[PDB]
Amino acid sequence: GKHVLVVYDDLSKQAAAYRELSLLLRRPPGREAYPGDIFYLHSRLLERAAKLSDAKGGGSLTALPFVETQAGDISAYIPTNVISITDGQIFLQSDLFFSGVRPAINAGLSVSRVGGAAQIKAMKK
Amino acid sequence: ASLRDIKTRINATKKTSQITKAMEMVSTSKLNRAEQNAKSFVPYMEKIQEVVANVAL
Repeated sequence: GKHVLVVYDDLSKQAAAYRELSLLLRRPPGREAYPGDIFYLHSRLLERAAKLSDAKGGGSLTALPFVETQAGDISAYIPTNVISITDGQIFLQSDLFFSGVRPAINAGLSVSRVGGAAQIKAMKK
Repeated sequence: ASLRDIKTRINATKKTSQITKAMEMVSTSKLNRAEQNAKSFVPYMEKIQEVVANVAL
């Protein structure tokens, strides 16, 4: 019945460690030398975060995974895998960071499929 | 950089180049008529100068 907030400081390093293990155990490598089930890893990790109905109690757990992009190339394998699993995305840009926007949230690209329903009545206006 | 970035950059530069070429063409066209308008106006000022160089007294 408690409420828990979980932050994974980086998932790219976890993916790299899994790649190392799979290559050492001699599993066949896919694109970028990753194993095939790298999506099944992150998906089954993230799917354990949810909100429980009153039948199971008012428990809730939210997750904030982190992904680091190389030179802003979002089309990379791990970023594209992670972006298609979570409910929303926040894009932070060094370009906005240096221009003077201290919290560098790119509002154009950042989305939230659960927004509105989460915000309070005053803020929704 | 990424292939998509480079290709999009190339296409943007291409479209800007084409628009600038069209602008050059229309500017030259407008010159083609401004020049003849100036030439046609020249004789009027020629006449006014001819008249002025008698009224001085």
